[PDB]
Amino acid sequence: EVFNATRFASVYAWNRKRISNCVADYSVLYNSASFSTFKCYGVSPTKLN
Amino acid sequence: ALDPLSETKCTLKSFTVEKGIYQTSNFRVQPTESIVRFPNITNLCPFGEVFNATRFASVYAWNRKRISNCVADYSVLYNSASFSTFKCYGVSPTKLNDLCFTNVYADSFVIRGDEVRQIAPGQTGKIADYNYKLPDDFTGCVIAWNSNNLDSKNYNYLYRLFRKSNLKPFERDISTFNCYFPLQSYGFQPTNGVGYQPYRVVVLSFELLHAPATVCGPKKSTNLVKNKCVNFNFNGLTGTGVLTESNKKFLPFQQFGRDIADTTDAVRDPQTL
Amino acid sequence: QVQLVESGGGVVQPGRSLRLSCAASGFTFSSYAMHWVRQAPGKGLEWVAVIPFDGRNKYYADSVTGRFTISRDNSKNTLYLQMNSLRAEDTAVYYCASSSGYLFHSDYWGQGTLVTV
Amino acid sequence: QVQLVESGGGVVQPGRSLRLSCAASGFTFSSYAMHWVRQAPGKGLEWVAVIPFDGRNKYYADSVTGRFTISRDNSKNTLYLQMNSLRAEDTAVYYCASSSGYLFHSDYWGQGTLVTVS
Amino acid sequence: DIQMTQSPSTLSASVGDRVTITCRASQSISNWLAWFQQKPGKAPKLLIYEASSLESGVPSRFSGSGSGTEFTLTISSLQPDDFATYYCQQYNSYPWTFGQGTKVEI
Amino acid sequence: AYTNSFTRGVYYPDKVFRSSVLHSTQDLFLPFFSNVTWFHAIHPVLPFNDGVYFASTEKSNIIRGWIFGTTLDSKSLLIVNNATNVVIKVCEFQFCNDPFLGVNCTFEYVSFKNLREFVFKNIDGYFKIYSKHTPINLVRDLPQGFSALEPLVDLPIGINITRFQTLLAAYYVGYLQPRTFLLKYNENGTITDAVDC
Amino acid sequence: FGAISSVLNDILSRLDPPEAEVQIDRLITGRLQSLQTYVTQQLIRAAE
Amino acid sequence: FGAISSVLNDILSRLDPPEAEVQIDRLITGRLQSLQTYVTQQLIRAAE
Ligand SMILES: *[C@@H]1O[C@H](CO[C@@H]2O[C@@H](C)[C@@H](O)[C@@H](O)[C@@H]2O)[C@@H](O[C@@H]2O[C@H](CO)[C@@H](O[C@@H]3O[C@H](CO)[C@@H](O)[C@H](O)[C@@H]3O)[C@H](O)[C@H]2NC(C)=O)[C@H](O)[C@H]1NC(C)=O
Ligand SMILES: *[C@@H]1O[C@H](CO)[C@@H](O[C@@H]2O[C@H](CO)[C@@H](O)[C@H](O)[C@H]2NC(C)=O)[C@H](O)[C@H]1NC(C)=O
Ligand SMILES: *[C@@H]1O[C@H](CO)[C@@H](O[C@@H]2O[C@H](CO)[C@@H](O)[C@H](O)[C@H]2NC(C)=O)[C@H](O)[C@H]1NC(C)=O
Ligand SMILES: *[C@@H]1O[C@H](CO)[C@@H](O)[C@H](O)[C@H]1NC(C)=O
Ligand SMILES: *[C@@H]1O[C@H](CO)[C@@H](O)[C@H](O)[C@H]1NC(C)=O
Ligand SMILES: *[C@@H]1O[C@H](CO)[C@@H](O)[C@H](O)[C@H]1NC(C)=O
Ligand SMILES: *[C@@H]1O[C@H](CO)[C@@H](O)[C@H](O)[C@H]1NC(C)=O
Repeated sequence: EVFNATRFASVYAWNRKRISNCVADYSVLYNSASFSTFKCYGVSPTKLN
Repeated sequence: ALDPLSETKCTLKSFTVEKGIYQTSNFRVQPTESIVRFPNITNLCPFGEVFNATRFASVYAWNRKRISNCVADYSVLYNSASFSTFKCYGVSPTKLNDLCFTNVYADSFVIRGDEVRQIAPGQTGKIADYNYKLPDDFTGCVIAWNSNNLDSKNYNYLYRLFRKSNLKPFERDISTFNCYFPLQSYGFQPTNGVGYQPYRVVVLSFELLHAPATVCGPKKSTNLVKNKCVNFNFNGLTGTGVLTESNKKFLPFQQFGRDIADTTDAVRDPQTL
Repeated sequence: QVQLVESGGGVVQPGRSLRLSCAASGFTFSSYAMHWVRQAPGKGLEWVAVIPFDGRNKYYADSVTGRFTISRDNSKNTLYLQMNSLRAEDTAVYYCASSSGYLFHSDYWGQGTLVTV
Repeated sequence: QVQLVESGGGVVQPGRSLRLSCAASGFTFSSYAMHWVRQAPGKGLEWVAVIPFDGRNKYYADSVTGRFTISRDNSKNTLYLQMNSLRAEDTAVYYCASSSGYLFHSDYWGQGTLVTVS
Repeated sequence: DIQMTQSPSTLSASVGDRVTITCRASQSISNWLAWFQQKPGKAPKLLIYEASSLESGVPSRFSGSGSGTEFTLTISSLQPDDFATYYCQQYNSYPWTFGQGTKVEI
Repeated sequence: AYTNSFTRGVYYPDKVFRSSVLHSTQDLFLPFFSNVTWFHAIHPVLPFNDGVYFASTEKSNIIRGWIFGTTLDSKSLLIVNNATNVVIKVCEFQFCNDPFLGVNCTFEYVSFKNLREFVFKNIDGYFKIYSKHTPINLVRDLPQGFSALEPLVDLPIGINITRFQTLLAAYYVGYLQPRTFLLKYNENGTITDAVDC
Repeated sequence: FGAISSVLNDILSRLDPPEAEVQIDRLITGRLQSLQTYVTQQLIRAAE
Repeated sequence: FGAISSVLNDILSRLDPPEAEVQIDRLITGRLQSLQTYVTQQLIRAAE
């Protein structure tokens, strides 16, 4: 409901959705090859899971 | 610096000084000549046979060509504007022509534009973790440039997929749910975006000087001077000292000795064994 | 359909120059690599030159290096080959060729024009 | 001007497959997102599928997910839809449509072709 | 460069016959070879690409085989319009080189 | 059968000369006084877990070869010395279920009375081989004594190795373990003593 | 000491080594400096 | 000390000043920290 959402907010009024009570599999996002950049800062994208 | 007395005044920060013996500076003999030593290898280096390859290897079975017994001119590579990037990790790209290396490997392959960032130490991804993984302490230069009119048409470039768990560095696994051959082809077409264009990548993996080197840069050798302070440069092992004949028995594979302080203690003249 | 038309052939004195022109129709010339190829009268044909669609690269056969230049303008959908310092052995019928992919395909060969030096 | 021509329509036995084609003329087909829409006899139109111009994305209606495949080739300026496991309820007139901007524009609708599954 | 040798140079046969043309590569073109036919007054006219793949409009009697350095052009049954010269062509590495040719005679 | 690898397996850690200095280093070594598997050859595919010490005692040079790989038959390395000229090929050869010698690849090289020692470790795609030859007069097992193995070849095959088989006089197999040693270089730059930490 | 966390295991669970070694180096730098201070204090006090 | 090499001349041969200065700094703060420890050790030992 976030990434492939048909519509994103304009940046000056950037939207945000809260995430809680779920099983977050960050691999499906990370290994998805559609991404031109994937930069993590406080963590590394292979330690997320 | 006018005289020893004037040195004492500067150290003591006074125009008059008490009697005594005062340490002021450090006397150093200066080197008189400059000596450059390199081997006969003046045979040219076939970088054209790499970077001008008509056919490049697919990424899963990347073509690893060895380079040795040549004189590598990296200025041709570095200066050429045909390269979209030139990213070195262990050395500065302008210093290449000064060093000399034990061996050189030119690992060449074609990858999709979006993944050019994945050919880098300590990276992961579909290409970086299933096709071609670089070690974290990688030493070398990564080179890439657009090939959108040399490769695109095309579906002859393959890259692996779902079933695996390993990529350990520089491993080339060419092995070939219900079933799926672990390889799918890039859809390189001339009409796609930059992130979808094919990129010809060449990675020069350098092995640092630990042995009698064999690939030196385009340097001019000189004669050798003994028993005198010279600035010496043997195969890129630079330093200042007095070169004397030794009574040490090097083993045939040992290029140079060391002291307990990791400073060079003895060297083997690359031209006179 | 797909046709390549060569023009500019004729007779040239030795050491002089000639320019060939090549019209393309029936395909996306702006994204196809181009080739020139010549055949001597009743001799084996010789590859001459190639240029990709954006022309950043330009390759030649050895015998014409430094004397021949290939050029293109996707705006006019035309291919050109400028010859300088022509010699007698350069007398041949010159063809345009290209590929939907990577190889000369017979659909993509011109009728040819004769150059006599 | 801008004309879109559907082709390949006919009669289908249940469970088998068919390929449709839509031809484009009069606009930059290679730069427009393209769509399929069907409308069963005397019933409402149903949005089916859309392909962006580069084909990096393909979105499909729930009733046809896993069975329909849309494709395009900008070189030929044509739109292709693949139907597999066709069922009787898939009988409809199928339209290829697009937008000069983002919304289906009236100049950008074809005449349609009839697909009958029986 | 890459050198390619055709054999035989000239070869005479009648209509319907089995003929084979052998192409010799100085090194691996692994399967990237092309076969062309030329009659006089005609351009080089394609037959096969990567040495086993049939072009559109090319009769099935035309076929090829081989990989690496040794390659083969095949005529199952001669037709009267097949009397011409045949060139194997490599394209593994530039410059693209051509064989000496094989002209089939009556 | 089993034997005591008393002190052997120590090899020059790098390619830098030193002298008269006690150098501490860590790598994949054959631990001292370890179990090593003994095979004899009168009247066998083994694991390669992390790097395999090898040694053999000969009278007529019947031991000639090694096969390194995972399946070791037409899917690999080959090392053969046919009586005057060493041959190293890494082609995926056709091998019998019990390979023997009569009386897709990357690399290709060309060239009891004697003891021949080796070390084979494959790290980061680099297949590293060390060796040392010495005369012996003994018929039982590995002579107790110390000498150091030295590099001769470096093979960046990238070929993955898990099992190996000896081709054809006893030969012996240990296994390497990442232990730190203290090496004693003599006055001449030769390893003469070692301590397993 | 400038690190993102003072729990050594938290860094190791969170960062890849190519990035962790920067962070870990900061913690070692200080903790090593801290020992140096403490032992120096002991020596002087031991002399007293 | 975290530097790419412990041979000072090696870095200067390999790296241009913009980057080598970072690596050189790493060695400097280390070795200087080493003299600091050694000089301090001497002083206490001197008093003893
Ligand atoms: C890869 O190939 C390209 C194309 O050149 C061709 O290949 C070479 C190996 C030689 O065989 C050439 O004769 C051949 O045409 C090389 O790119 C450019 O090559 C030229 C040499 O022709 C280099 O010299 C330049 O020549 C022009 C001619 O006027 C001068 O104006 C320039 O000042 C310069 O001297 C040129 O540096 C080089 N690179 C460019 C143009 O960016 C290429 O060198 C070769 N190898 C590699 C590693 O790329
Ligand atoms: C080298 O080969 C071995 C097989 O002999 C590989 O180990 C297997 O790797 C697969 C990968 O999915 C696992 O499913 C198996 O369980 C592994 N086998 C065992 C016994 O653990 C090993 O990964 C290979 N290494 C490289 C670098 O290719
Ligand atoms: C090296 O590996 C390649 C992997 O592709 C082998 O090529 C395959 O060969 C078999 C027949 O031996 C064919 O059925 C396959 O179609 C080939 N692969 C492809 C992608 O076409 C090749 O044979 C191997 N080399 C050997 C065994 O010497
Ligand atoms: C290299 O050539 C020089 C002469 O230029 C010669 O003196 C020297 O012996 C040669 N090095 C060898 C043969 O290793
Ligand atoms: C090796 O271990 C086995 C038991 O697994 C034991 O029988 C044997 O004595 C050991 N080898 C030696 C040389 O002691
Ligand atoms: C060993 O084998 C190689 C090729 O297998 C051959 O060239 C060589 O002559 C052989 N040596 C002897 C002594 O026969
Ligand atoms: C070094 O070699 C010489 C022979 O050249 C020998 O006399 C000497 O004993 C050797 N040094 C040692 C420590 O054995």
